[PDB]
Amino acid sequence: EVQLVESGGGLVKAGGSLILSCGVSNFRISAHTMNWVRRVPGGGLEWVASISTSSTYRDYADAVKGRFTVSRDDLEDFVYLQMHKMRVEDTAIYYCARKGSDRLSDNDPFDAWGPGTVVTVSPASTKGPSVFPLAPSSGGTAALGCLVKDYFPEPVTVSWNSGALTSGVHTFPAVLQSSGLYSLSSVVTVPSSSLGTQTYICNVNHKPSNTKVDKKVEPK
Amino acid sequence: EVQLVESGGGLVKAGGSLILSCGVSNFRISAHTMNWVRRVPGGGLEWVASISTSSTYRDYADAVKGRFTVSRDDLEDFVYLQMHKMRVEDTAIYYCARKGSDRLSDNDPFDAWGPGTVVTVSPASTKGPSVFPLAPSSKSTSGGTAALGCLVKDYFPEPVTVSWNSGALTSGVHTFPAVLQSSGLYSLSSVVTVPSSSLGTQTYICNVNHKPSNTKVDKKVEPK
Amino acid sequence: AVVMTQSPSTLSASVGDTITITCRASQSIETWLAWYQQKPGKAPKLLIYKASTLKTGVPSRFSGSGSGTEFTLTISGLQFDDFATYHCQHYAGYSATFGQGTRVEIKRTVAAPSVFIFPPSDEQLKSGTASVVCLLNNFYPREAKVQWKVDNALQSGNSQESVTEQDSKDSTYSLSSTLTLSKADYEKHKVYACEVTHQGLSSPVTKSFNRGE
Amino acid sequence: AVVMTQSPSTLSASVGDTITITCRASQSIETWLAWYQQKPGKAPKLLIYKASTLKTGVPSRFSGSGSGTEFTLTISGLQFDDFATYHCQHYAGYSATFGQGTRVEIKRTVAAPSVFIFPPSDEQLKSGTASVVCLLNNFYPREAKVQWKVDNALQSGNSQESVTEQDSKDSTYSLSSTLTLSKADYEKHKVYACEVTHQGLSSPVTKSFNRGE
Ligand SMILES: O=C(O)[C@@]1(O)C[C@@H](O)[C@@H](O[C@H]2O[C@H](CO[C@H]3O[C@H](CO)[C@@H](O)[C@H](O)[C@@H]3O)[C@@H](O)[C@H](O[C@H]3O[C@H](CO)[C@@H](O)[C@H](O)[C@@H]3O[C@H]3O[C@H](CO)[C@@H](O)[C@H](O)[C@@H]3O[C@H]3O[C@H](CO)[C@@H](O)[C@H](O)[C@@H]3O)[C@@H]2O)[C@@H]([C@H](O)CO)O1
Ligand SMILES: O=C(O)[C@@]1(O)C[C@@H](O)[C@@H](O[C@H]2O[C@H](CO[C@H]3O[C@H](CO)[C@@H](O)[C@H](O)[C@@H]3O)[C@@H](O)[C@H](O[C@H]3O[C@H](CO)[C@@H](O)[C@H](O)[C@@H]3O[C@H]3O[C@H](CO)[C@@H](O)[C@H](O)[C@@H]3O[C@H]3O[C@H](CO)[C@@H](O)[C@H](O)[C@@H]3O)[C@@H]2O)[C@@H]([C@H](O)CO)O1
Repeated sequence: EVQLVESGGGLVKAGGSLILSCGVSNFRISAHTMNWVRRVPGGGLEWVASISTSSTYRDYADAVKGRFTVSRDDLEDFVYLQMHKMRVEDTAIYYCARKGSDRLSDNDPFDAWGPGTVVTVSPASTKGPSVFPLAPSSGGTAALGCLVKDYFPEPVTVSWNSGALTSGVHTFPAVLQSSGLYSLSSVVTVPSSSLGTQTYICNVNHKPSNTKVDKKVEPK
Repeated sequence: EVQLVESGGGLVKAGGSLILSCGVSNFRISAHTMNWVRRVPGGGLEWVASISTSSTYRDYADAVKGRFTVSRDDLEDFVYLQMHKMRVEDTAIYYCARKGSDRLSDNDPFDAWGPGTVVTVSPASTKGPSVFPLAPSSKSTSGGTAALGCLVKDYFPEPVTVSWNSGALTSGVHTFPAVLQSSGLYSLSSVVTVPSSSLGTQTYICNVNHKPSNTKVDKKVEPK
Repeated sequence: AVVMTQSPSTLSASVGDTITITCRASQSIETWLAWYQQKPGKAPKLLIYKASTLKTGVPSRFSGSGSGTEFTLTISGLQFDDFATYHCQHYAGYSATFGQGTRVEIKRTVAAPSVFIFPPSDEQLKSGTASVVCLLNNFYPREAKVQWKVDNALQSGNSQESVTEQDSKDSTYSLSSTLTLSKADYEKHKVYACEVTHQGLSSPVTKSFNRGE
Repeated sequence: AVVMTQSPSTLSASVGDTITITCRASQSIETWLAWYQQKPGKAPKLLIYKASTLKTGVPSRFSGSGSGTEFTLTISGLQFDDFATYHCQHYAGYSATFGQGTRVEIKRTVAAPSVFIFPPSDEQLKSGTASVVCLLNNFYPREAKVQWKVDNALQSGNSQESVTEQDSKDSTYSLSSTLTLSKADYEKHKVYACEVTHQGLSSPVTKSFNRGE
């Protein structure tokens, strides 16, 4: 009868954050010290955190101190685990577990566990953009630009010709692709009669990954 | 200066779950009713949930009743929002917001807000695999045996089943545990060792079933 | 269960103008009404509560009035810093409801977009992906629609777009739409078109190209 | 902050055997010790607590003993369902420590893997990605080392492995390693190799191919 179930597992990039929750059935958490435990890919279990009745004591594994917070919600029977500054070695299956026995004592084993929720921390905490030309080709007025694609996290900055070119420039809000990476475009309108004479170069900077990219946009 | 900061936003699959937290600086949440509000793509704000002092009352927008839960932690000053059975129209920026004023009353406006965290629910709950042959060649042939297989890549979620020649070929088959890529999609391989003498005479086809997307693919794996 | 209706949805005006935003409640809420200002990508900011009380730090050009079911936010002498979205809000002890929001923008004459379409660069194609971009440049007002057609079949679920904030100099907007396909699908088809609908046009505009050319 | 050391890490046995897993604590923990069984993909199960108390429902073939610093879990008459991982645990009021776990597996003779390599398919390559697959077939024991080398340069951070569970028929394991590169990266190199080290192999086996054949 007594059950627990964890929610919130997912894929996160190094340095990112993820919050897990745990619900129960057929008992109240109020009288129980609640625990988080994880099974790392090697196969061993690691105790992660504990929160006592009334939240009087919250205790953490050294490996997660300063980065994880456990909370409890007695009125609705939930326990939470916040994970920040996450690292590759946080990759594991996370279980919610209660200390319990037919009669509660000052020190009981983990008698009930949830099925677990999978947490994965991918190693790269950033990724620099790929830049592609948007090549020109309405007369008199031409439009060209750069497509800044597949980067993370925000922001990028875009200048044109190291900044000498500011008029007619539009740098668009980035969009978040289904891939979880960002993409944006920067475009400029110029005299249809400067393409091939005037050089056009978009200057992309992605501070988070110390990446700088200059790209010549030519006709065709 | 009072501050609030949300954590936990990201990309979620329809049907999925996501939990947000909210932490504060330069005040204690205990005397304050705390709220969650979201700005939808159309630009309007939507009240999502509220939790009173002492957690005496929790209230929810009808659109989320039954799927969201709000919780508070007065001792360390956090507020939580659990989001389950997520829908595309849950897509929005989520803000944590304090109900308050210079001196509290039974009914104050939202006087301090977090910067917001972006939550995006994709319409696709599922994605079907690409299947590529692991063709037998001189590099996977030795003596009396040849190995061949299929690489089943970029699907979501687990599981997929793999059969060879519709179940006729079972001896020697190994279908490996799927692995999760940094892209958030799974991939796995299924391989089988067969007599080298049979390539060119026996046809070999991997039957891939991704039930979650109700997708089936039959892939003929041939030399070279 | 109190529905808050804000009007208008967009209010175009000029610096120096006095403007009025109305908020209506489906039933009496006495003076339990607040107004917030929000700029793109920033948190809402409380301006007025109890219908007419200004928060500390809110300039005196902002005022609010009303009770029961009809409320008004007034801005006397619009400044540049004031162009933003305004949200009214009924607040109760343990719940709240918001109006749809009102975007206050700079008024100018209608302007049709200039439209451009860009095929994928050969480089990107080589890496397996094909992003086609459609640009709608310097149009007004902000509402515009983009429909992608591939060999004349309307697309859906495979495009995203973003719109710039109102231009500082000519008060126009621009929009960028990206249609994304695998290299495989892209090569299955010949005609890629972006069709743009906007009040500045007498009818929808199409820009297209044939793959390969 | 107690260190718990199980022994052995892998325990190879046959059905009907009587086997003993040891758990040592780096300092005395009286009898505050529990044993858990866990099967792949499933939740840990409490078997024994306070060093020797059997949880109701647990078959009498499971038996726990010990105190202070040394503890044993004994299974008398090992049955097929007992093949699993076992974890000892020091439990205190507000924290716990686990051992590294002991996986109990079916005993068999050492068996070298057969190694096969698969270049990326032309179809995938065209789509912009190169997966190179190294297959280690039917080996024992489970411990194997696989290293990728691209033009003699050892690779790190760009491969993933998957190991099968013990084979129902020959008690062997099989393993797959996938090296993933962008088409562009993949095309910058010539020789791709996987080097396999294993206790049953006299020396390492290296399988290789040249990109382009
Ligand atoms: O409020 C009171 O009733 C009381 O006045 C009772 C007093 O006795 C006293 O409680 C303190 O001392 C108690 C007894 O201490 C002595 O006898 C104990 C044997 O009964 C012995 O172990 C101990 O060393 C000593 O010799 C303790 O039991 C009290 O500890 C409980 O309460 C505090 C909160 O004040 C908790 O922090 C403790 O973890 C513990 O609560 C847990 O155990 C009790 C049962 O013993 C449960 O009822 C309770 O729900 C909780 O159980 C959960 O947590 C434990 C530990 O993780 C798990 O093993 C369980 O499975 C549950 O998950 C306290 O020290 C006074 C105090 O002075 C202040 O009130 O309180
Ligand atoms: O000593 C006590 O605590 C006391 O004895 C005080 C008693 O008055 C009584 O409290 C109840 O009655 C109070 C007065 O109610 C009457 O007058 C009010 C006008 O001032 C009127 O609105 C009301 O309808 C009635 O006519 C109420 O103020 C009390 O309500 C407060 O306390 C209860 C808990 O008992 C909370 O659940 C309420 O939400 C409210 O607390 C909130 O407001 C007060 C300020 O008045 C804050 O101090 C408190 O931190 C909290 O503030 C936060 O939440 C509100 C609402 O979301 C926001 O608007 C704020 O910005 C904050 O976010 C109560 O009904 C008795 C009780 O009967 C039992 O003790 O308590």
